[PDB]
Formats: sequence, C-alpha cells, structure tokens
Amino acid sequence: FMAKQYKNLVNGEWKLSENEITIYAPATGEELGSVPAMTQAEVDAVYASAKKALSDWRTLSYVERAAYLHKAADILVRDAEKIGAILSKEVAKGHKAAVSEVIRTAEIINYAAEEGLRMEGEVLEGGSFEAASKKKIAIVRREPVGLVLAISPFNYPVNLAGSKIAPALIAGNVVALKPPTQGSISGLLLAEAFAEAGIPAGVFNTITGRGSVIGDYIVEHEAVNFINFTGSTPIGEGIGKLAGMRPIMLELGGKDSAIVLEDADLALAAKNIVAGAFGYSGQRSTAVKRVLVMDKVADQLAAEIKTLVEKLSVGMPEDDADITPLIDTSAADFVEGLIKDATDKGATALTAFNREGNLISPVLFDHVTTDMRLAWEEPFGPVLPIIRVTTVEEAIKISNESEYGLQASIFTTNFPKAFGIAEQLEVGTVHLNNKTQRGTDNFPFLGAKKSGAGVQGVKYSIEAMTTVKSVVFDIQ
Amino acid sequence: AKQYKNLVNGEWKLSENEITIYAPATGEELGSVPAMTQAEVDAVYASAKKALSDWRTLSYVERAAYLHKAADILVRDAEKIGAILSKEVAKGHKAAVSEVIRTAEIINYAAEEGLRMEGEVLEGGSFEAASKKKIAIVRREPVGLVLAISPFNYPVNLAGSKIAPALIAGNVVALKPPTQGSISGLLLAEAFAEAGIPAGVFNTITGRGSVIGDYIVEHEAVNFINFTGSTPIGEGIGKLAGMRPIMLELGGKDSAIVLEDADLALAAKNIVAGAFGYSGQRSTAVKRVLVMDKVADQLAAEIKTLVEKLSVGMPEDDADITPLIDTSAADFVEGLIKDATDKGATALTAFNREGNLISPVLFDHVTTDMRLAWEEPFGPVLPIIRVTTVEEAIKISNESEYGLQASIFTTNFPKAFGIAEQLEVGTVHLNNKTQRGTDNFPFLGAKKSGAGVQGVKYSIEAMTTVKSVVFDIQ
Amino acid sequence: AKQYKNLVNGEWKLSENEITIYAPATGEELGSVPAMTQAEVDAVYASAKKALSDWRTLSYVERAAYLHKAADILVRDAEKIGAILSKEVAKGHKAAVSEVIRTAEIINYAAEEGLRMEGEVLEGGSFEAASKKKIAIVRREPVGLVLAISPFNYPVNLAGSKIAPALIAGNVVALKPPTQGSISGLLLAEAFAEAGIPAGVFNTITGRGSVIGDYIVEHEAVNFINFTGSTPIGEGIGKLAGMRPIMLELGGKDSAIVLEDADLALAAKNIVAGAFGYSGQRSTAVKRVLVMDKVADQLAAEIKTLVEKLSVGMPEDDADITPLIDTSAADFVEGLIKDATDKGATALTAFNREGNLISPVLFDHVTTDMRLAWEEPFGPVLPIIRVTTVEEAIKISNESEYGLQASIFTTNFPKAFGIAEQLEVGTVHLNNKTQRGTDNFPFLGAKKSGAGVQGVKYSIEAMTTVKSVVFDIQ
Amino acid sequence: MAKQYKNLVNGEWKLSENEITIYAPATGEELGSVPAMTQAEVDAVYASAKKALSDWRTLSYVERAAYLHKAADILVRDAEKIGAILSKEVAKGHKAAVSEVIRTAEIINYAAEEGLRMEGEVLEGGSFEAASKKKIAIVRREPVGLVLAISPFNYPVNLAGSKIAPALIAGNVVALKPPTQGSISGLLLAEAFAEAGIPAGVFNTITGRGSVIGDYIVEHEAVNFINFTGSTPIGEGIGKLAGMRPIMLELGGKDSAIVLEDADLALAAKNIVAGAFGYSGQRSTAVKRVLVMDKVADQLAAEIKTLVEKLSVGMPEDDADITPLIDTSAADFVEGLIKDATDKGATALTAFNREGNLISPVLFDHVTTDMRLAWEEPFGPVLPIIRVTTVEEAIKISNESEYGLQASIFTTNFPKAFGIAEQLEVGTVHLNNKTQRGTDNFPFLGAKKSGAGVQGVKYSIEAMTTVKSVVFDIQ
Repeated sequence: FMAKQYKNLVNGEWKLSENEITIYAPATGEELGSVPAMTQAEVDAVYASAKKALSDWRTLSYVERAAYLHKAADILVRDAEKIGAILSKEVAKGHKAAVSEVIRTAEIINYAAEEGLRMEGEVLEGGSFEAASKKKIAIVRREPVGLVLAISPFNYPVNLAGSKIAPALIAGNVVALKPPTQGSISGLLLAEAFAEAGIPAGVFNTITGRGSVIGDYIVEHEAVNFINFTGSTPIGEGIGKLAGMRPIMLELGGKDSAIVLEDADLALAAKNIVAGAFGYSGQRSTAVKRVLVMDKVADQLAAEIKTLVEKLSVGMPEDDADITPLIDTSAADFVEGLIKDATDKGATALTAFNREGNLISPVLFDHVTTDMRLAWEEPFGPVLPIIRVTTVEEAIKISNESEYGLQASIFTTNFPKAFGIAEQLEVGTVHLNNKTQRGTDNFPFLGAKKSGAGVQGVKYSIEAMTTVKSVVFDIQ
Repeated sequence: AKQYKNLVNGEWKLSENEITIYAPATGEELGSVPAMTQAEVDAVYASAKKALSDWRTLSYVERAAYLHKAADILVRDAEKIGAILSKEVAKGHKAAVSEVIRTAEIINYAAEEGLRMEGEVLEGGSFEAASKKKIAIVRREPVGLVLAISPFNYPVNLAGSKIAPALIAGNVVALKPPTQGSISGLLLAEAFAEAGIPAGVFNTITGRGSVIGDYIVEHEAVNFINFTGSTPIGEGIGKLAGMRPIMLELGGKDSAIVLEDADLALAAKNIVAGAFGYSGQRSTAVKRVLVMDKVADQLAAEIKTLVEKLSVGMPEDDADITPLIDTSAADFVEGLIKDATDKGATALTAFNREGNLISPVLFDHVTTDMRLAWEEPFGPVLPIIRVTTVEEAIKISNESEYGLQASIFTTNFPKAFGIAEQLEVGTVHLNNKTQRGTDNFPFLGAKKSGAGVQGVKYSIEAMTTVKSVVFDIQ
Repeated sequence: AKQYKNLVNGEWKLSENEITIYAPATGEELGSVPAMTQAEVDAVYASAKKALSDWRTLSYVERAAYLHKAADILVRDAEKIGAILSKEVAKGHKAAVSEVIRTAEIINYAAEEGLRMEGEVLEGGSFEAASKKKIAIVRREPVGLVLAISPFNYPVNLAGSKIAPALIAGNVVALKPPTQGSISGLLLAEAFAEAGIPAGVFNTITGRGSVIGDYIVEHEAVNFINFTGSTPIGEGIGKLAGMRPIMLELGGKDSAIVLEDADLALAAKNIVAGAFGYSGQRSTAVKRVLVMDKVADQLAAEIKTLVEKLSVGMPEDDADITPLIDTSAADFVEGLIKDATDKGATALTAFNREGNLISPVLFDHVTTDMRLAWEEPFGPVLPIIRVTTVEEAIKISNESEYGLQASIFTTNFPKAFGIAEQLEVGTVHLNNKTQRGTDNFPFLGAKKSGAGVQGVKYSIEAMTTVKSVVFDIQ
Repeated sequence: MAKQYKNLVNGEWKLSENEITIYAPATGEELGSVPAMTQAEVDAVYASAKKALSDWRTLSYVERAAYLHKAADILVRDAEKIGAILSKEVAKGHKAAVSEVIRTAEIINYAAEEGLRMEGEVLEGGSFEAASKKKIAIVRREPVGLVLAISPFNYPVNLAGSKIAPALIAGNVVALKPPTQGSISGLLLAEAFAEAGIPAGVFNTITGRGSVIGDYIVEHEAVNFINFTGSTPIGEGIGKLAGMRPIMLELGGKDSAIVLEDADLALAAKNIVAGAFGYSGQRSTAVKRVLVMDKVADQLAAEIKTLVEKLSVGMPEDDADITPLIDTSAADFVEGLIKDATDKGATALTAFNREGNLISPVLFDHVTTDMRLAWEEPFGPVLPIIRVTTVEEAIKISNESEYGLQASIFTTNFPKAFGIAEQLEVGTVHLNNKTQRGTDNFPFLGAKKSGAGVQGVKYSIEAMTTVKSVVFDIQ
C-alpha cells in the first residue's frame, strides 16, 4: 500500500492546496493519504465556478442530467472494490460493509436519477376557489433551488454523500460536497466517478479543509442556497443558526428505543435488537440504543440478547469483524465514561467491558435506570442499556422523554396495539418486529425533536431541494 | 298514496301508464310511479345533453353549492323520506332514516372532494432531450351524460353515491331507480330540484324493464353507465355499454376466514352483524364463514347465540330481520335452505317463514356440493364451512365467481396481510365485518362482482376523462 | 423462407398449419407464422395463468431488470428487426429501425415508472369522527392476464407500449400481433425470451381471424384486453369483453384548425408532416384542415408546395409515401378520392396509383357532403375544408364520430386554449401537428376513437387494480 | 368607542398589568388598548398550547374542520363590525377592510376542507431492493406541534387566518402574535375562534412590546414552527432565532411588470396602476417597477399617467384609493426614494405632495438603475418606469433585484412569455395581469430575499405537517 496525495474537483480540474491534511487509518494508524487544506479564497473559487455552471445545467433536459448520474453510478459499481478498500481503512468499517456502502451509493444515485426525471407539475383551477376566477389557471412546475452544499458524515462518507448529491443534481441544482476530514479520501474517490462520467465543469465540486479555517465560512457564504448535512447534533445546531433564512436539511443524533411487550417473540426481538444496536460498533444515528422491556419478559429477553452479544466478532476492518475500532480516541473515551457511570450506579454488566486501543468490546447492561447517563446520551459505541418498565404507558413516557426522536422499534404480536403506540411515539419512523433502519432508501427518513430537520429518502430529498415556479393566465 | 312524477328538464312529469307500488311487509299501497316509454327516455336524454354545455362551463364552486344545498334538504327531510323508504323496501324505520343521513354526508363530501381536483403538467424532457421545451397541461373534464341505476336495498344512498360524484365533475345525470325503490329515488330527486339544480342537469327515469331496460343503456346519448344490482343484469349492461366506460357493483359472496388464534367472540359479533344486516339483502354482507376445524364448534355456538337474539318482525318496529323485498326473493332463499337440509347440513337455527318473513337460518357442516356454499341468497341465511388449512380457506374463497370483500379474524396481522394479498377481492377487513364504509375508502369487486372503483374520490375519477393541451415553450 | 414460431410457456413452437407473409411493396416472401387453433390459444392462456403467481410475487426490481434486459437486446438488434419490419408493413427502412429504438425507450421508461408504484393510506376520520381509528392501506395489484393486440402500422412500438406497462405491474401477457405484422411481433418476442422472461409470463399468439379472432377476446382466462386497430373491430371487442376492463385505440379524423393570425409556413410544415407520415396510415395523423377562408388560398398553396416535394416509392429507399398495406386499403382510399372529385373538390395534386402505391393527393373546397370530410382513409389523401368562423370550425370538428387529437394554429394562445376546451378530443397540440408523443404524456380519444388512457404511467394505472386492507388502530 | 382588549389564553380572556394604546394612523383617534404581556405570560400561553395539543391532535379531521367552519361563519356575520375597526387600525379603506375579513372566512373554510382529506402513502420495499419485497411503509401525516403565527400590519386578519386555519386543521395548536399596529384586529379575529368553541389552549393570542417579548416568543423551546409575514430585516432576524425549527417567511417584493412591444398597452396600464397603488403600495405583492421596451414606453407612460392622476387621495372612511401610510418613518422613507429619483433626473409625471403621512401617488418615467427607487421596496405610492431596448436587458434588470416574489409579463406571444417566465427568479409570473397572491388555492412563494416556504392553502397545510412512517413485514 502506497499513500496518495488527493486533489479537490474544482470547475472540472483537480487542484492541490498549499497545505494538506494527512489521514490515518483509525484501526492501525497507517498513513492513507493526504487531502487539500483549502483556504477561504479557494472555497470562493469553488462557489464562483458552481454558480457560473448553474444556468447551463438547469436548462438541460431531465434525461440528459439523468444520463450523467447513471454513468457515475456504473463507474462506482466498476470501482466498488478499489473504493471500498480505502473507505474500510479510512473509517475502520469492515471491508465487506465498506464495499456494500459503495454499491448502495450507486443504487441510490441510479434511483434518484429515475425518480427525479419523472417529477411532475400541477395545474390548479381558479374556479376551485371562486366563481369569477374560473378561467384562471396556474401552471406549476418544479425548479432547482441553486447551489446545494452537501456535508457527509464519517460513518457513511460515500453513501450519505450520494444520498445528497444525486437528488440535488437530477433536479438541476449544482453541488459542492464537503466530506468530513476523516472520510475526505472516500469523498474524493466518489468525486472521481462523477468527473469520469463527464459531469460538466462546476456542476459538481469538492471542498476539503480544516474546520478552524473554513468550517463556518463554507456555510455562511451567500453563494450557498441550501445546506444538506449529516453529523453531530451540536454541529447541526450551529448550522441552523448560520443558514439564516436558507432552507436546510439536518440528519443528527438518535437514541432509538426498542419497546418489547409481554407477547413478543423474544428470540426474534433479541436478534433484531443486537443487529441494530451493534452494527458498525453502534456508530449509527439509526440504531437501537435502549431496550424498554416489560418486567415479566425482561429476564428471558436479556438472556437472549446476552447470548448473541457474546458471539459478535471483535477485531479489525480487514477481518470483517462485527465490532471494529471506534473512529478516534475521544469517541472511545466518551463511550468508556458512559460505561463507567452505569457500572458505578449499579447497572448489571451482562457482557464484559474491554478496550484495546479504541476497540471497545460490546457491553450489554441490564437494570439501567433514568439517573444513568447511558439511559439518554447517544454513545456512538458498542454499549446497549436495558431499561425495565411496568406498563406500556411507562415505555412511551421514557421513550418520549429523550431529546432525540429518530426511530423506534416495537416488538409484539398485537399490531393494532403497536400502531396505537406508534401514533404516540415522538419519532419519524416506527419499525414493527424489526430493528430501526434508514432503508429501504425510497422510504421517508426523518427525525423529530433534536434528531434533525427535513425529510430524506429519495423522492423526499428531491422535493426538499426543489422549489416551484407558477405561471398564471386567463383562458379566453 | 300519491301519484309520483319523474323530474325531466326541471319539470315533474307523469306518463300515460303508471306502476302501483306496495309496501313488501304489509301490502299497503304507497303510490304509483310512471311507466315511461322509449320516447319519454329520448326526451330525458335530449334535455340532459342540451343542459350539459352550461353545466360543465360553471365553476367547481358553483356546482358544489347546489350539492351542499341538496344535502341540507335531505338532512332536513330525513324523517319524512326515511318513513316512506322504510315502507317501500321493508327496511327498519331507523335504518331508513340513517340511510338518508348517510346520503347527505356522501353528497357533501363529493362536493368538496370534486371541487379541488387538480390537473398535471408533464415534461417532454422527462422522455427525450429534443422535447425538453414541450409540456402537456392535463386537466379533467366530465365524460358527459351519466346513467345512474340504483338498487332496491339502498335506493337513496346508492343513488346519491353515483349522482353527487358525477355532478361535481360537470356531468349531467339520469337516475333510473328500480321499480321497488322508485318512490325513494324520486324523493331524493325532489331535494336536488328544490336545491335549484339547473333544468336537465339531473333527471329521473322510471319504468318496466321489458319496455326500457335495455333501451336506457344502449342509447347513444349515454356516455357512462353506473349500476348497482344483480350479476346477470350487470353482465347484460357490460355487453350493451360497448366501448363506453362503466361502473358495476354486482353480487357478493363475502367470506369471513376465522383462524385458530382468532378472538372467536369478536369474530361472531362481526359475522352476525355483517351477515344478517337488512335480512342479508346486501352485496357486502358476510355470506360464508370459512373456519379452521379446531375452533369451528366454539365459533358456531357463539354465532348461534347471537343469531337467536336477532329481532324478527316489521320495519316499523326496527326489527333486525324484516320481510324480504318480494315473494320471488323469499322462495329463492327457501329453495337454497331446502337444498342444504336435503344435502345434510346441520340447521343451528331452522327455517320458519310467515309471508315473506324468513327467520334467520344458520347452517353448519355446509359443503361445496350445496348451492348455499356459492349462490348469493339475498336473504337471512349463513353457511359455516369448515376447513383444515389456511390454504384451503384461500382456495375455497377464491373458487367463488364473486370477490367484493373478505374478512380475516386472527391475532397475526402480518399473516393476515399475506392472506389478504392472495384473496381475489377488492377489500379485506381485518378483525371486522365486511363493509363499504367509510365512504371515502375505495369500494370495488374482482371477477363477477363488478367493474370500476367506487368510494367518493374514485367515483369522481371514474366519471371524468382528461383533456391534454400540448405546446412548445419558446 | 424462415418458419417463425410462437413463444408459448418458455418454448418456441410451430403449429400444424402456417400463414405465409409477403412484403406489401414487392411481393417478397418473408416467411411464415403459425396458424394457431382455438385449443392452442387455450394452452397459451393456461400457461400464462400458471405463471402469474410466481411473477406477481417477484419484487418490482426483479420485474424491471427483465424489461431493461429486453430493451437492451432490442437496441442491439434494431437494424436486424427494423429491416424485416420495413418489408413486412411497407414502412420506410429508417422509420422502421426508429420504431424499434422508440419501443426500447418505452420499455425502459415503463420499467422505471412501474417500479415506483405507490399506494395510499386513507383516514376514516376524514369522513366520520366515529371511524377516526379506522385506516385503509390501498396497494396496487395486477389485473392478471392481459391480451395485447398490436396494429399493423406500429407492430413493434404498439406491442411494446402494451407489454412493458402490463409486465412491470405483475401481469402476465399474451401478444396477438396482426397477421400482416406477426413476424415483427415474434421478433420483439425473441428479445423478451432472450432477456430470460420466465416461462408463461410472456407469450405470443398468431392465427386467422376466422378461427381465433373472437375466441382470443371472449376467453374467460383474459382479465384485460388492450387493443389498437380500426373502430369496427374495436366496437366488436367492447361487446365481447363484457364487464372486463379494456383499452382501445381506434380511428381518428384529427382536425388542424388554422385561424386568420396563424403562421401559415409553420402550419403547412406541420400539416404535411402529420398528414402524410407513413402514407397517412396513422390514427393520430392530421386528416382534415379546417381553415378560416381569408387565409385558405395561401395555406393551401404552401401545403401543396410541400406535398409535391414528398418522395413516392419503396420502403427500402426511405420514401415518404410508400405502398399501402394491401389492395383493400388502396381501393378504399381510391373510392374516397373519386367521391370527392365527383362532388366538385379541387385536386391540387393529382391522383396516381401504381399497384397499391398511391401518390399523395391534396384536395381543396372539400364540403361536408363528401365522404372524405368524415371517413378515415388510412391513405395519402388530405382534404381542406374552408370555414367562415371559429364556431363553425369547432362545430365541424366535433360533428366527427372520432376524437383522438386536434391541432390549432394561431398566435393567440389564450383563445387557442378556450377553443381546446370545446374540442371533443383527448389532446390538442398548439402550433404543431398531432402526435402520440412524448410517450410519457397521456394518449386517449373521445367518442368512437377509443376507451382508456394510454401514455406510459396511464397504461400502468389502467392494467392494475387496487387491494384495500382495512383495520382499526387500538 | 375605545375598549380595553384582552388576549385569548387557554380559553379565557386576560389583561396584563401594562397595556399599549392603539391609535388610528389616518386621524390619531384612540381605538383602545392591547395587553403588554411579560415573558412569564408568554410562557403560560405556550404551556396552555402544549397541554391542549394531545387532545386536539387525536380528534378526527371532521371534528377539527367543524370548528373552523363555525369560526368562518362568525367572521362573515361580523365582517362589518371587524372591518370598521380594522380600517381605522391600519388606515385601510373601509370597504377594503370589510373585504379582507370576508376573504379570511373563504380561506378558513377552504383550509378546513383541504386539510381533512389529505392522505398518506404506502411504499414498497420491493421498489428499491428485491430482499425487502415484503416490507411496506405506511406513511401518515402528523402535525408539527405549536405553530407561532406572526401576522403583518397590512393584512392583520387575512394573513393571520391564512396561517391559523391550515395549522389547526392538521392538528397543530397555535399562538397568534399580531403586530402592535394590527393587534386589535388580531384579537377581534380571536373572538370568532373563541365563540366557535375552539378548545381551551388550541388557539391563543400574544400581544406586547418588542423590547419585552420580541425575541422571546421566537426563541422559546415550546415553539415547533414559526410562520411569519413582515419586513425582510425582521424576517432575517427570525431565521437567526429559529435554529433547527422549520419556518415560513413572507417578506418584501419589488415585482417587475415587463411590457413588450406587442402588449395591449391599455390592459397593461390598467393592471399596473391597480396593482402598484392598491392600499397606497403597502403590499409585498404589487407591481413596483415597469420594465418597458422603449418603442412603446412613451405611449404606456401616458396611459399610466392618466390613470394615476384619477386615483383618490384621502381618508380610509371615504374609501380613498391612496390613504395615509402606516406611520411617519414609512412616509419619510418613501419621500427619500422620491427625492433621490428627482435629484438624479427622473421625470415626475404626477406631482409629489405630502400632508401628514398622506403622500399623493408619484409616477416617474426615465428611471435609471443608479436610482434607489429602481430597487428598494418603498411600501408607498411611488412607481418607476424603466426603459429597456431588449427582453434580455429586462430579464437581467428584473433578476438583479434581491427580491423575487412575482412578475407580470404583458405580451400577445404566450410561448415567448413562458420562456421569459422560466428565466425570471420569482415564485409566480402572471401573464397579461397584475401580480397577485390569489386565488388562495394557488401557490404563493418568493425566491431570494422575498421569503422561505410555499403558501397557498394546500401548500401551507403541507408545510405545517410532518409524517410518521410505520414499517412492517408481510408474512
């Protein structure tokens, strides 16, 4: 393996900056490469190119824009192993899961291309509202918003770059992608696929750099017409106060509850809970982060979950381990603190805590109470609390007391009751007898409270990054 | 007893001959309705086609206003109309008033659904780059003249459910109620006339089937036929309509599939309410219970108990089981009951008939060689057919030529949804009786149960077409 | 000399007897297609109904992958298929290859449109407060077996435009191409077979109308009939379908209304391209010019100049005007020309006929007592009818039994839209010739021009039904 | 006639310790007072609203619609009573003020019926991946929660009801904050909702001084959505305080009327004058600059000039076309734009006159884009005519504005007019008609600094709802 010096895509050209940021693999410390450390003047060059490209891009037919997206997705499928191998090292994601992330990104790009090209407008009748305006009709068609700034997260630096880029591009918007620093190589590899597909100069560009130099600058810039961001809740809250009146989409944290009723299939509930809670070592916003279980089935459910947590593989990304090293030392320190607080307050550790560097073994706690930090705080690590409840009303109350409202799971055999519970839960999506998940990517993805703003899922993302233009006239 | 008249071009008209209508439960003379000739039908259709141009060019809000006024009049006169409706079709007095109230609800809902219908704007650039400046402006238009044919069992509700969706969209209408039910249809017509519906926009036709039955459907003036009635009549209409669009609500033999894990008391409650409502003279009634062997004995006893509590008597006393529409209908039902007894079915409640008042009959051990397992009785008789597997319940359910609705009683909803996908029916109700309601929901039948989708927005969509205006932006 | 075979249940089969097919322009023997019996049609339908369960239970993604593969094969073989299609229906070589490429585009578009199939969730509380916890989950389902009947004039495009929308939605299909056009239909079928379409999901039928014509439509296995052809055959199909859903694209007599303020050069260009494309053998062709008298002499002169430049000759030479499909078609067009001449119409270009190759005929001073003012010729003849007012143009346009499309040539768009509202047609094109495209736009007729709405999403909607599952939230 | 008005808070009418006296801008007449709420009183309004939300969101749509219909019937009944006071409060013509109340009732009724039949969707997992073919998503609408509606002085009843009714039908609870000049009208609208029997806490009002509760009402954690109409500077401040919460902003405009050589100049002049000078130009949606092709400019300017010379200038009680502006600062700002245009050499076709805050209508010709009047929203009766020689120049000048609410195009070539409309950076283009918000079922939106979000009845309902997805696997 030889570390490479990567370049940003700026107005159809690949550009270095005077300074750069060296990226290391979180699992091994191996140097992977460097990405440019852009200056504010270089961000200005990116946005000037994007605004100059907008007129010719938005005036192309939908089929012409869709052709570029399909070509980019075919190139990603062609290079999925080459890109997935680097994505795996960059964010300590299992090799197979990293290659699957690249394939999922090609699927979302293809799906957005076809969803976006068949968007329709509407014709409204004046006579629906008043008799005197019966000959007046409004011809309402969709239009792009302009320049979209897409900011991807470290945990899905390609998938949640494509989930923003393709819906924005099909609608006729121009895009600047700002990947996270830990994930910027993978983001620039995605950019190479769009460049090789022949995306016109300035239509798609990348920005890489340090938060202290360009962090607020890329968002506050008046060239930006829309900010689409996935990342931490505190950073998300900052973007909301910098966007001003400009539309935004935020995908932030979660503390998804899994409510287990007395009539649940406990073995199946345990399977779905462990798959959801410990995927990518719990470093997912949509992940079962707390089990709210009825007292009478709690001992048997905990035994079923424990059996499965003990069998999860813990190790290196190259080995496709279920639990891989966390993204950085600060993240593992934070998770260890939550583990220590639950232990010191009397929670039962059903599986042992171990920390090898930043590789934390999966910890399952029973008898977790609302005074413990782990009942509320999003860990972004492999630790799952089980909180016992006496009534369904109590589970709803504890679930809704969270500042997060991304998704919830309900495990029961009474679906009419599960729907009644789902109506009361302050979340975007409720999965019945299955783990929480963003997929399938055509379904809406949204969070209530501090989990975000806006509705994603492919068609919803296109609708968010478009506006309408109405032309009104009188028939004679 | 009154001599009723047809609404034709804003005028009330008698014909040379009349048909006297008697109450099926008492034989009380209620009045007479005109026996229209083919020439008088021609004048109804000429009047409607003449009124169509001004009617379709009104705004949606203007058409909605006439419907809201007609619905307000039906609410005002619900007791007065319901009292006559009750007698004309031997429906319980309170149920007849409820029917008029429900009709007013449907009319008001159709008026507001229809006035906000929107068109679409399509892009040529979605299909080919060279046509990126070509757009299509697609707006809805009425089909023209709608012939609405209502049934005896819901002569006001299933007249208004066709009339109001047709009218809001700009169509003109001719209502042909059944002879037994024609007074009720003409009473509904009075509310539209009092509401100020323009002359010729809404009209009525009454007469004998041997004189005008085929004539009204085959007439070139009619652009759409919307009918509710028996399957043999519907089949004839489908042939006579030719290429013209149709809505048909025909026979039903709705199955209620009861699984081993069902709440049997809840299943029995819904099955008896669904099977015996209006003495079983409903297309959406539960007409056969397909029950898994292990719970069949318990379910049969629970159903029997509730059948024994049904009141049997006169419409004026709000009996659950009233006399059937006519002698021919009760002879047919008696014949199906005799066939089942002769073939060995167990009568849990046995056959009793006084005039055309048949007591509710419940049969167990009904087999596929019995007429009652398949034929729609339109009477108060319910067969219970035992099955060994869910696959057998699906197969027997789907072997019917009918497929209006089905019910599934079980605590496993993902499994119930999987069964619902396999059933050749329009709607599947989980842990409830089969029913048309609520009236905003789609209502349709597969195979010989009909054509087209009803329910308010669906009926509006059915009785409209589109007009596309295409041009190139410069 | 090749003996073509039908695709039946995944295998290619001949029949005992065969129909030899000849190139209409040269008499060249192209090969033979099977002469299926009624029993062979039964076997095709049984194989399709058997395949339906496993096909409808596939995911939309899986059904779309087959359609995309079939479309790629059609693109790969466009020259090979186009070459035979050109000979079989005497269509210009380049235009025949273009038909194949357009079919692949429609198939790809249908696969992507149908895979995004959405349902609806309706609220009981929208209609009545007591049912606020009742919801309806409404999902789309295939109708079952679709019989697609393609026309000779678009034997691949109007086979693929029916087949792909039906297949993506989970329907199984039987394609019956016209006898003159069956080799092209079976060549299209090869692409679906090589794509690996499961056995029985897609099948073909070929045979004589006297043996299987009515039989294929009356058969109770068929759940939907999607046909393109002439009005008299379509009228027969509506009756034989009974209550089953249909899509019919029949005759057209599209008017081109030219007002005093029209851009006459643009009107002439569009009128000539639309009227004489494929020798006028198109349902959507401009078939009558209704022009305001003050601009008629100049409009007729500019049309005449462009008509005289059309090439007249053989399909292999990409001539604009090629020989008509058969002798009967050319005799029918000749009779219309003679009637117009005998009634005083002015021949701006002269009639000539060599075999079934009729030179393009333009008539002026055509009146409403001439057959050519009303009857669909399906040949290279265009009448110009002078009018004194826009009201007269609308009246004459609407007096036609046909109503597929119309064109309006004027610089006053708001007035053109007001005229479009009054025309009894499916689509009105402003300042352009009538056309079906783009294939995402709706395509439909009024009066005797058809039944149902075509255009990709509309065709998918027509060949699906809904299944509503209703339950109460607790 | 001056009354002590009260806020509607949790079904009761409350005064505060301090009050704000409201005077008629045209005459100085004392109209009454409105409470000067404290931050703790705002907290009580929001606590009441969140408490009422649970039982309101779980009602059926038909039950919520019945309250809106009853409230609209009450507004029609009291249209003269409310309009008489609204006219004095914001110096709007008496008949125009009554018409505003009637229009509000129309919007409320249309919102009740539009909202009650909104639907959910069912999505197939098999549309995206074969392995999830038995997974389906049942997606239903849900309210966003508590909506803070902030109405503007120029439409204090119409653009209060335009936010309240769409929010309520969807199951949201509402707090209306009228502008201080327009708070009596806002509280009169609240009386109709209260008499209609709207449950306690479902609909509430807030009145007070900007220096006591201005930022507080927006920054409050209880508020889940802010729906505002008003000035661009205030709207931009709301964007800073909303954080992650969804907003709708209806801000300023500088609508262009593009007049081509083939236009019907009499039709263009009539529409331009009706739109520009309605309510003395104090409307965001109003023709605020004429971009005319030079060949027809002398004729168009003469036709506009004759119509402007006929507009009545006077008091709201006399239904004058031009009434006194809302306040002295507003009139001073308008006079400044007029003076800049005069000093830079524009031709004053109609004479400038100012008596108190009543400015006579001023029409300028030969306005060049170095003049402030070419760009700045006056909110007063002044209109510039800017001559251009090409359509491309008219499009460039039109789009150079920071505003993008609406535009008008006057021409007989509609295919060309549609091609121009595609290039204009606005929410709506009206062909051969003045810009206007109506009909209220149509979308109403502005690009650039004119706003955020899409209004019009169905659009406002969609904006103030979210979705709840329930995903399960068929077996």
